[PDB]
Amino acid sequence: RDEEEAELELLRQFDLAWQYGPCTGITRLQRWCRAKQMGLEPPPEVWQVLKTHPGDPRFQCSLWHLYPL
Amino acid sequence: ALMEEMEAEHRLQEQEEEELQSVLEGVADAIDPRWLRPTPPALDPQTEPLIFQQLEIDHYVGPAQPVPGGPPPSRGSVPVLRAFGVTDEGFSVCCHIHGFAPYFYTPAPPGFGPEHMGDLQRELNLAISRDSRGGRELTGPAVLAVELCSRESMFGYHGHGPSPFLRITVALPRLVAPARRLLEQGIRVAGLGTPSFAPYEANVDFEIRFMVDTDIVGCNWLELPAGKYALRLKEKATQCQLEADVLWSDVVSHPPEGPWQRIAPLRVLSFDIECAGRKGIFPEPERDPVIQICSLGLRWGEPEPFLRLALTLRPCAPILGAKVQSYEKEEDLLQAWSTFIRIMDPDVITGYNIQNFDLPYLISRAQTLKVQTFPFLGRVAGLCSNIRDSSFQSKQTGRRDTKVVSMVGRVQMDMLQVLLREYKLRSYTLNAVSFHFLGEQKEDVQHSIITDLQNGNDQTRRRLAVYCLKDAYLPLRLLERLMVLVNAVEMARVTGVPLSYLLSRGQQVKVVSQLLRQAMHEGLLMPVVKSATVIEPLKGYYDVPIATLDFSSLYPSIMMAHNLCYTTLLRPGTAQKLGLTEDQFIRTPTGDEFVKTSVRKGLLPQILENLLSARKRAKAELAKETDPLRRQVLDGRQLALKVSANSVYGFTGAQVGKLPCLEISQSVTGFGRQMIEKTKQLVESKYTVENGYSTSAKVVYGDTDSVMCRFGVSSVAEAMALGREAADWVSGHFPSPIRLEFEKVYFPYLLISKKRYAGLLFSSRPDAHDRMDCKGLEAVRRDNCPLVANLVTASLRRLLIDRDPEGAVAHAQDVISDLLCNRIDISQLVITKELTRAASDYAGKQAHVELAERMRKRDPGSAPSLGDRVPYVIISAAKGVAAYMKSEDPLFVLEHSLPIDTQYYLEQQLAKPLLRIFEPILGEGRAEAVLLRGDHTRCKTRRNCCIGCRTVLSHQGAVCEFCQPRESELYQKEVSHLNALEERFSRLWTQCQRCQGSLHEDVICTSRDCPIFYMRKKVRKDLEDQEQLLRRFGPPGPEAW
Amino acid sequence: DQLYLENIDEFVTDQNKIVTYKWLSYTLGVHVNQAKQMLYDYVERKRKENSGAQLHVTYLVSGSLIQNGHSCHKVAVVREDKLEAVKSKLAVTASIHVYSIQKAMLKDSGPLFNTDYDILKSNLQNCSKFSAIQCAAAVPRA
Amino acid sequence: MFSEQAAQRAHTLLSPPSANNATFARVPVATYTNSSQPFRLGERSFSRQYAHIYATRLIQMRPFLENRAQQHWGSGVGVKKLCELQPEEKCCVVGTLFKAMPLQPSILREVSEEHNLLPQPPRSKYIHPDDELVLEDELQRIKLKGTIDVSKLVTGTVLAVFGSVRDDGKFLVEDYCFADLAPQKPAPPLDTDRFVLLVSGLGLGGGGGESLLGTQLLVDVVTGQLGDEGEQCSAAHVSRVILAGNLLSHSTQSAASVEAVKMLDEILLQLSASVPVDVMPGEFDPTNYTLPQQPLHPCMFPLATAYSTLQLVTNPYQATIDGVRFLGTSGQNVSDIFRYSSMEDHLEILEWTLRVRHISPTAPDTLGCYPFYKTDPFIFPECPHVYFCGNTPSFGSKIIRGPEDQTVLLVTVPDFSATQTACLVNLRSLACQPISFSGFGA
Ligand code: SF4
Ligand SMILES: [Zn+2]
Repeated sequence: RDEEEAELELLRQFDLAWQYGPCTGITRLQRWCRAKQMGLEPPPEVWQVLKTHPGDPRFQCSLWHLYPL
Repeated sequence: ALMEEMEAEHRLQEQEEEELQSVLEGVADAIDPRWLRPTPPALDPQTEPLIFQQLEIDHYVGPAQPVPGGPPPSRGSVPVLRAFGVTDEGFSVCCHIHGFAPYFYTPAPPGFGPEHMGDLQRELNLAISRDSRGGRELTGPAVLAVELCSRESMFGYHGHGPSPFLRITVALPRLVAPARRLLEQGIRVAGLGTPSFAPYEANVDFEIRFMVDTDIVGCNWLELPAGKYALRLKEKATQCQLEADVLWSDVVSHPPEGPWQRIAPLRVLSFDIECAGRKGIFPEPERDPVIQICSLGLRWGEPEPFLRLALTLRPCAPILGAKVQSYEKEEDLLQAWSTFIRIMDPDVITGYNIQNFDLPYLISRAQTLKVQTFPFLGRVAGLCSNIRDSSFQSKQTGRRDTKVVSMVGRVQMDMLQVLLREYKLRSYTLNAVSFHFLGEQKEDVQHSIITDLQNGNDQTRRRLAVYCLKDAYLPLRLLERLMVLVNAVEMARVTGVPLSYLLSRGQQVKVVSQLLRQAMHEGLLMPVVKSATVIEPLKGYYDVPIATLDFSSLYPSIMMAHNLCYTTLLRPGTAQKLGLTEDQFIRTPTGDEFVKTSVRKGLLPQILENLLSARKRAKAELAKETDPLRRQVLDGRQLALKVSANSVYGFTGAQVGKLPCLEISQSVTGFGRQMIEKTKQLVESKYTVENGYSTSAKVVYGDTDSVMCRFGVSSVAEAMALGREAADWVSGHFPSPIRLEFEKVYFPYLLISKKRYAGLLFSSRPDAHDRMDCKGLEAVRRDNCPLVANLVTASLRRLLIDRDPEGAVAHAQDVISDLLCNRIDISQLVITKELTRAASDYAGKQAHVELAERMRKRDPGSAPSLGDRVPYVIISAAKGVAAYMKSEDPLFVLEHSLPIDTQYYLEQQLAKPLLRIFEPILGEGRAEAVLLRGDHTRCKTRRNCCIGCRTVLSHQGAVCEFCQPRESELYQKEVSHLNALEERFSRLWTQCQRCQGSLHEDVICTSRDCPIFYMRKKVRKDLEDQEQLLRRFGPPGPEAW
Repeated sequence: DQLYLENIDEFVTDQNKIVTYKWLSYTLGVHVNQAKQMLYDYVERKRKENSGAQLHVTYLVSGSLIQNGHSCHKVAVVREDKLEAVKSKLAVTASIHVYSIQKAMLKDSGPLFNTDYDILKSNLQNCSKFSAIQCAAAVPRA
Repeated sequence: MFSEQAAQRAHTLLSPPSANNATFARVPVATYTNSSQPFRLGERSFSRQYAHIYATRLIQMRPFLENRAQQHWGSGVGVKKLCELQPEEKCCVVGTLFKAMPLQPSILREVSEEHNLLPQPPRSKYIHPDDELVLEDELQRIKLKGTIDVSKLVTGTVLAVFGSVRDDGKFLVEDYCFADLAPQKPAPPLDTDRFVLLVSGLGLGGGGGESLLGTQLLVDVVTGQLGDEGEQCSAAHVSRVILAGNLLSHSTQSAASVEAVKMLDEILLQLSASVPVDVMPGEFDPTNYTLPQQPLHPCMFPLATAYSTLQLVTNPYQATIDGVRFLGTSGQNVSDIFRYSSMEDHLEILEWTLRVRHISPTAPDTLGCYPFYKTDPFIFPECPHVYFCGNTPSFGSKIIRGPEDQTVLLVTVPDFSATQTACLVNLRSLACQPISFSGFGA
């Protein structure tokens, strides 16, 4: 549970980072790829975590996914 | 029966407040230079006086002090008065006044002589000592003095002149209540037997008694003369900069008339908090911490706040235009805020709903975290703030159960209480109030989103701080816009009560104070006692101008006219015995006899005459002043004068009160009926075609202070001329100040029923209108959907401005047809209800309770807690299901596309108002058939299927072979619809960004009362569905080359 | 070559049709320039021998002109009385030829458009078969 | 020019019939390449907010404007973000502009309890003397004041302002600069004259007799039906035809479009048999109301689509013809800017949009746009040789040069339904010549 909790916290911090742009309506992998395309050099740990937990909506979905914005 | 229980509850509250109010055992105990109050100069109390404006006055019990040239340096339990206020330069001033004790009066029993007086005193001194009742708390003597004076009762007309009375002065305030009661039981006095004494003015507060005796009105200027006081240099019991001790016979009061009408530079602090509670649970003080506290301080008079501050937990990003501090641990945050409140030392504290949710939560959290020094907020050192519970209930403003926080030395003005007690609105939430008063709809944020932002990075916390600062600043904008403080100061200056009493006690205290002030001149006591023919209208649509005649304060003018007052009343069967002549008194229709001014002038006529003179002077001086501040002050003054003059009768006529009398109310109502009848007959008599006039005028509407007449002319100028001439002619026969004046003219007049009329307003220009006036709000209840109000407003505008009843009928038909075809948006049909009472508090099950329970069973996170407002709409369900079971959350309906019960809306929201409006126009009964009984009132009307033939398709094309040649025609029918959605989409989301106040940042507004919130989601879903539908046709072309 | 002359004579006199150039080109199935030359020959030869001939021949004038400081190009249809002024106004004259012949004088240009549009709609499959510009890239696809 | 080349051949139609007749051939297009890929979208999704299309835009302009600063105020000024500023310190700040106006329409007012509120009919420019300008980067907002023109600029502009923060919180501005033109690759030269015809706003379905006669004359001239031998020879060099938006009439949008579409199909059948035709959808054409408007569906054109010369393209028609790059729109951005700015001349507006390096700067604040998240395709990657926009009341043409030796031609094509004028663009000397048709009436 500790590893999963730490990984969830890391992904949430990545979602709440302000220097990559908004984080509503796009999956985290798309946001990370867009950040890399512009040369901002997003962290590789987030990409590895996303790639090691495929299909689970707790990871791919953005932070404000559940709420009806 | 609410009035009697309210009086009992207020009496119990006063009795509780009196007990243990003696703060003698209650005492148990990195700075910016901008905060400090200006430094006091070198002051010598032997040459210069002290001048300051006092805000609040209260009393505490303690040992006596050596005031120079005054009381001896004793330690007896004598009352001490305190006055907190502001000097000219801004120094807070706290003043101590000594040597004042409460007193009351009793009538002289037969055969009483001076020699018994002292003996009586002894017996009374024996009473409280012998009587264990009173808490068994006594030190020395119980009665300080017994004196004999000459007074006459104000109730009735005896005509025997002044009579002896006994004035009894006791040491302590709280001892007034017990001894008075004993005086009703009779006291054994040797020689005199066991006589009884009727109480007189035994239920008057000590502060009010001092204000009446020394002639000091609330929020007025005081001067302590040089050499008459003493200045404390050590052991200041309070936190103020100047403490002065002065006897009560030297404090000079300056009435606020002329150069002494200015307002000192008060300090107003608006404060707010933000907390991070658990998911789906209303915040609680035990476990949920407080993260942000925002404050704005403003010197009164300046147009901008002079201090912004935002204290947040954890490090925060800097803000331009304010100051941000970061505290690691919450205890330091709370203690720092307490130190800030002590050092800044504001004199008015405000916010929004701070009396019920902010201060109790902060104090409970401080107690839980074991921060001992937070509660010390009052100006008195060592006074722990105490939370109490109380309630205020009325059949019009509802029931409120609120906590009250005691802060001695500061005045709290919670805007929610002021709005509740001075306005009537559909919704009292902050967002709705802001939208209604300033036109700006503010952003709403869920608590889970705030909790998520708390764990974010520095910029997110900065955004939260900015939101909290804006929310705390809005009440200051409301206070400046409505000028609440100026009106409050004007009321406190006119009615002679301190500023705080305007928000804790009823209407009777003001009239009691004014009556005592007026009666003290003539030496008249106040004994304590225990508790129409409206003109028939003609509903319809008058397409000719209608003239309006108004009575200027009919009831007070009638009271002034015929000498109606407490002292002018005659006991039945007394005039013959007293030898009065038949031309001295008048006989009211209800059978009461009142003497004219030739014998005695009553208190009420003099008070009302003084009020009218003051209003006339204020109106005269308004036209010449150019300074906006003095214009606001004079406007407040005239408004307060008018309100007090109106409320005099409201006091007098109350069945339950401190001095009820139904004879005056009956006489006033009879005179009103008689005068209205006389006006109607005279108006009918004058304007006749016999006297050469074109048309016969007649009165069509009449009630109290409103007569609406028809003169048969079609030109507005002639209507106004005839109205003014009629006003003068009628006022030339009504004796005494009672007058009737022209008010306005409505050309298109729609008279629904009594107290229900509408028209177009013509006030100044006979050719150009001003607005659309309409009484009888009708669509005012919060449970009525906005659709009803919109339809009523549209119908009224079409009937009045467009003057096309057919157009209004067509619009109503179109609206009904759209409603019956599921075309009207859901946002218009939302009904919101508050969980005011607990689920077990309802006699029967209701819709919102079941909806809240089901939402909680679905997901606790989004489930509203008790006390919040839940929205719902009536969904279509099977017959036999309970009525409360048809409610559902609008978002759930939007997600599942559930059917809406249209019949309930049709026959329970639009039938009654439309029928009431259109009965005078199209006639009773026929209008029902025209509106909701007819063809328009009915308007009768997974695999891929062809849109044309509606058949199952073997393939996945748009149409089958049978509908092939028409395929093109279908395409133009589809894309043209999609376009009509896309534009709307582009006009919705961008709008929210303007509402948010930023472009690049995300949108987190989830307000449930903004129709855009529902509309944007519906538009998004419709766009997705339409794109999926249009993909069935062939693709427009390649996209990979 | 009096056959088409008599055909046009019967078209104008008896049937009272509005004879443009496209209409005659489609009816007789000839090249457009040859149709214009036929119309010009008929117009010129009619007046020598006939003292009446209430024609309302309308010409087409095109060329260059100066408008708002620009070397604009003008193409217009004008009647037989305004020809001299339009010739004078245009600096350079490029094309001048007979455009329309009809016996009934026309207040406006509506009938010409209606006639040309009707005959165009009647023969869609061969819209540009008789034009003076023929392209090889535009081959219909079945 | 057109007249000079037309007058070479002698007049032959004012003579008796002749045995022979001239017959020319259409000039084949040597090269062509459609490059509207960024403006052509496949599966469309609308589950995002507009904020994305702003943020990326800023991050796509910051590396440009900074360079421009070095060419105006020297290298002694360093770009400082808003949160790093200090009072009374001269600095340069790069960001977007927001123009607060009182007359900007709001859905909330039109939908709230006010409803009518004395409804305001649509009108001209919504500019007001009380408009304010707020500079904004990703983090903070700040009001502007100083030597800046409030009315001229519009929302969505990205600029670098030099100035300082005053004690009241506002920003005093001394000078502002724009991103200017993009790098350009010079086009290869030609050998013989070629022409491209630009038409816009046919307005079918209006019923106007003069407009219909003008359309008929244009169709006959382009296809070589009408004109003497010299005119036909000179018009045989027109290698393309572009019809840019507003094809139908105002009242054909709800309908009665079933007749206007048939008329348009017949006209396109007439044109496609003699010259390639490129159709760009407009505001009143049957398509969606985003700014990138997908091509008209071929099912609506049963007859014209039978050929292969006809082509339907996206709204911004970025193409390459004979090594010369063309970029055009339908005129919505120009109209929106003209309605939200104090400028009058449409050609000036077009040049201004060229000098901000953005096709539609007001989008998406007042003009509907698809909510992109990956990239914003409106920014020019390479400066086009020819820039044109249709549906303007006055025909215009102008040649401009950038600071780095550019050469751009701006053409404002007149609304053909009103003025009955089209444009000929040369491809050798890059000259623009108007050509108008008219019919008599009395
Ligand atoms: S985002 Fe829209 S719905 Fe939400 S508060 Fe702002 S204006 Fe109202
Ligand atoms: Zn079918």
